[PDB]
Amino acid sequence: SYDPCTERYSTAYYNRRDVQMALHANVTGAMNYTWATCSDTINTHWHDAPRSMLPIYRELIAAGLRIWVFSGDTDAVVPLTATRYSIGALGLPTTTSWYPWYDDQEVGGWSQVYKGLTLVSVRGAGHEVPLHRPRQALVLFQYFLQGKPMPG
Amino acid sequence: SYDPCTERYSTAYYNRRDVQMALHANVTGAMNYTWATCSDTINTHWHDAPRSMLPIYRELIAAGLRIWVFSGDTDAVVPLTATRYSIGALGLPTTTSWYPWYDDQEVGGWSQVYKGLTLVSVRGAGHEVPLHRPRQALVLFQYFLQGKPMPG
Amino acid sequence: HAADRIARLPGQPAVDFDMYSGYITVDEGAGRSLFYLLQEAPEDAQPAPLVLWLNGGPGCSSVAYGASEELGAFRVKPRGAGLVLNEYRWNKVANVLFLDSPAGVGFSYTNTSSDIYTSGDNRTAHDSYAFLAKWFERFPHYKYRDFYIAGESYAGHYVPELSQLVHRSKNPVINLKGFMVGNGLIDDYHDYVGTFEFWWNHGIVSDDTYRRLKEACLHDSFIHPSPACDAATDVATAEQGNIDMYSLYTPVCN
Amino acid sequence: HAADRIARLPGQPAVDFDMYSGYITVDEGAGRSLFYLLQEAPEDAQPAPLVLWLNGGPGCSSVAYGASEELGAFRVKPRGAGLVLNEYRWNKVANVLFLDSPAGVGFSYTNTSSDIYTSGDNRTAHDSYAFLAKWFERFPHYKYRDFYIAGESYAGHYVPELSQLVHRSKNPVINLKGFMVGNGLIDDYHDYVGTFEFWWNHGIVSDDTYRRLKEACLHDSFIHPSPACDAATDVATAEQGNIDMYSLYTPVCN
Ligand SMILES: *[C@@H]1O[C@H](CO)[C@@H](O[C@@H]2O[C@H](CO)[C@@H](O)[C@H](O)[C@H]2NC(C)=O)[C@H](O[C@@H]2O[C@H](C)[C@@H](O)[C@@H](O)[C@@H]2O)[C@H]1NC(C)=O
Ligand SMILES: *[C@@H]1O[C@H](CO)[C@@H](O[C@@H]2O[C@H](CO)[C@@H](O)[C@H](O)[C@H]2NC(C)=O)[C@H](O[C@@H]2O[C@H](C)[C@@H](O)[C@@H](O)[C@@H]2O)[C@H]1NC(C)=O
Ligand SMILES: *[C@@H]1O[C@H](CO)[C@@H](O[C@@H]2O[C@H](CO)[C@@H](O)[C@H](O)[C@@H]2NC(C)=O)[C@H](O)[C@H]1NC(C)=O
Ligand SMILES: *[C@@H]1O[C@H](CO)[C@@H](O[C@@H]2O[C@H](CO)[C@@H](O)[C@H](O)[C@@H]2NC(C)=O)[C@H](O)[C@H]1NC(C)=O
Ligand SMILES: *[C@@H]1O[C@H](CO)[C@@H](O)[C@H](O)[C@@H]1NC(C)=O
Ligand SMILES: *[C@@H]1O[C@H](CO)[C@@H](O)[C@H](O)[C@@H]1NC(C)=O
Ligand SMILES: NC(=[NH2+])NCCC[C@H](N)C(=O)O
Ligand SMILES: NC(=[NH2+])NCCC[C@H](N)C(=O)O
Repeated sequence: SYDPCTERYSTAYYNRRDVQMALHANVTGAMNYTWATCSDTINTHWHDAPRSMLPIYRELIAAGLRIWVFSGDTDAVVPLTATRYSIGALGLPTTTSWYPWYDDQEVGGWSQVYKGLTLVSVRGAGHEVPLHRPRQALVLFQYFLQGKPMPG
Repeated sequence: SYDPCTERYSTAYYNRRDVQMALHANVTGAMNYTWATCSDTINTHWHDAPRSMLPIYRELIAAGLRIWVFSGDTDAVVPLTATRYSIGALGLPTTTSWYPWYDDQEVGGWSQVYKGLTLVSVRGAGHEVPLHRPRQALVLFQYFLQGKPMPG
Repeated sequence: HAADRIARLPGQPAVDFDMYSGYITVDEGAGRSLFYLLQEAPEDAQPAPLVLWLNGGPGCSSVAYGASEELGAFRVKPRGAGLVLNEYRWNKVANVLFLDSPAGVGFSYTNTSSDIYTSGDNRTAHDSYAFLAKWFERFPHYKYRDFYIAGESYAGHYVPELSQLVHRSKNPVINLKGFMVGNGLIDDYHDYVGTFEFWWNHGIVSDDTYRRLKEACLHDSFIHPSPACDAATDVATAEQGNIDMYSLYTPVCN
Repeated sequence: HAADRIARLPGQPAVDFDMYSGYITVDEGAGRSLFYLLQEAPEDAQPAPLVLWLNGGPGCSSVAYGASEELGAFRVKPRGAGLVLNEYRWNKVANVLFLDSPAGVGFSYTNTSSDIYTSGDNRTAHDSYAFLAKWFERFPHYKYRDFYIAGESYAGHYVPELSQLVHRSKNPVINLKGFMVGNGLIDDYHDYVGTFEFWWNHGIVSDDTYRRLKEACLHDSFIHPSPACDAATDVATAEQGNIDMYSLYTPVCN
């Protein structure tokens, strides 16, 4: 099932002395606030941040590092198209054109393998892929760990 | 619930003598084939068909006829974007910009009211809107029948 | 018309509205007869409008889709073993008339085998009009009722075309108030464009295919594409894989 | 490290893998300590890789998301009353390390109140690196283990940046094998573009707004937009209404 309110539970659960204690957290009682899922202040007071990450990609790619980028295709915050264009700009060559990857009987999403980087989309998943398409998310994880392209 | 196999039931059901009989169909037994959901032949032997329907739209619009176009936004066969561009080309003026329409607590889709034509999208519906989003489909129907814009 | 009345369909549950079906010859010469099905609104809603609903294809039956797995009053059980009532049926508010068209579709038929290889918009439109005119003669209490036309997909052609006939015709027993089209063809060129764009924007085709589609198909018609366009198309299709093109995020049938 | 070990969390079910959590000071001067949580793989899967997972925001906790409602091992019951096991947890195959960062996020903290108003990519990266290096000293059996970095969204910045440090650094106890980013920032300009396009292609903004977005935001940064861009943005937002921007076709929470 899906429950869109999970953030609310987490908030409740991690704010219990019980729990913090079991985590070895907020040892002293010296964390002068309530535990929140995100830090507002931090979020509104951000400083440095480059406009592009491509140069780094280039460098790591050149380093032989394994690179995989993925996307939940029903996300509107950092949508699939943004990524397509972004990866597109690296200008890498294609080794394996856009093809559908399967999990079980269903199509899990699509994938394109470039020379030095693999791109994968997750059919039907929102921003938080492991929340919306758990099973698919895991397959992705195993493949990535293996350095093997998504299956057809 | 949803069942993607419905065409299969229909096929079974309408091919019973029982049923045809109750419909006053295939009176003689003179319909020399099996009942199919679509006619293949017809489909492959189509002749005349203009490239545009816009001129007709113009005419009817000019006639004061009530015109509503809609779209299931998860359809890939005659996708929402095709329609947007098409309506776009009529060049009508806007009376009510793209706005979200509600049904219950949820957003049912979007709508834009032009001068002479209303456009509506159905959130999450496939090609066959009343199959995928029945309840939303009905609201649409009632509004249309009333000549009233979708609600906010 | 009393004769087209349905007592009860096999497997049907009990309902509070009447239904009727039968044929109507639209070309006495050729022997063309179109089948219809009308599901009315319950009495206390009467007198409601009349709505003619059309499916597309071209070649697809309005009974099979519209009436049996969309807005009609019942849904077919599995293995076609009965019916179940659709709570969202449009006949909760209107008199809905489902038409199998053209001739050769669904239960509609022709006595001139050639007809099925020679269909087209035009003839389809003239036949529908004819059908109506007679239909009203068979259901005279519907004369002057507010009337609307509607359908999906290829009916993007049908509706407006037919609406245009009706309108030009000036028959007074027919109070056409408007129409409505869903996911329908409208303009080949624009639709081609929007189509590809949306595909690329839904992760369904590679960047190359997309570009190729734009190059192959832009001067074509939706219904009679060039070989180039088809080729582009065969690829896309392969890139999409086994999903349901009519509903991207729902499952394919097994 | 034996000291960071979790016996059991309140409401937790019984499991077959170890978990550990605690702090690690990354700036002795400023008094910056980052909290972590590590969920290992069951023994028979050992020795598996190590994976550092990062959430974004910037400002969002990796414990809250990653570990508690995404790929971590448990899911929180309603009213935060317990846990339930996630069958799809990534720690079924890898040792997963969740990091709250930066300082001021989640359970991570700072003794220098100013820190929270002065965060940035750079410092965030240097702190993460530090954290690691020490972390390995606390978990020496992890030295040389295959290691990967990963995260979402704003972590599109984090991952590669940090990956770059690690790489330049040349610490040998760290076998960085690669990384992976999901739905993440990559290039402001392109992302802006793809972003709007997809929106328009998902029926979420009018044609005008779309055009306006392209005009307002194209020279901006994703994280520090101009006033023009913001204005365009306020409109779009209104056109989208009450849906979940992170998952278009699922329901909003009540
Ligand atoms: C198309 O083909 C059918 C096979 O010929 C016709 O049915 C026959 O019609 C004859 C003429 O009026 C007649 O001698 C029989 O009624 C009949 N036989 C059977 C069993 O079908 C159809 O002719 C039409 O079918 C109806 C039964 C009725 O309307 C006829 O009177 C009618 O002409 C042909 N259908 C058409 C022309 O629409
Ligand atoms: C940040 O602020 C806390 C409040 O000062 C510090 O906690 C105190 O640390 C002192 C110094 O070593 C000491 O006299 C007490 O242990 C302590 N009091 C309490 C209840 O927190 C933190 O100092 C750190 O906190 C740990 C307990 C331990 O690592 C200390 O030894 C350590 O310096 C400050 N946290 C930092 C600097 O990371
Ligand atoms: C750290 O421990 C605290 C103890 O349970 C708690 O900080 C708390 O904040 C609340 C008020 O602002 C208060 O209800 C509670 O008693 C408390 N301690 C006080 C009186 O100073 C937090 O939940 C926790 N901080 C976190 C989660 O970072
Ligand atoms: C019209 O009635 C027919 C009777 O049940 C049937 O046409 C049938 O087609 C089948 C073979 O091609 C055969 O199994 C059956 O007996 C039959 N009639 C014959 C022997 O000529 C159809 O189902 C029906 N046609 C439709 C649905 O248009
Ligand atoms: C439209 O349709 C009627 C009915 O068959 C015919 O007179 C012609 O098809 C007409 N127009 C054409 C085809 O030019
Ligand atoms: C990156 O980060 C370290 C750690 O605080 C500092 O030496 C500077 O922030 C550095 N680069 C800069 C900011 O120029
Ligand atoms: N899933 C399908 N194969 N649907 C076919 C239905 C299309 C048809 N032309 C209509 O009018 O709706
Ligand atoms: N539905 C939400 N509000 N999600 C917020 C999560 C975004 C966060 N920055 C991440 O790393 O995932």
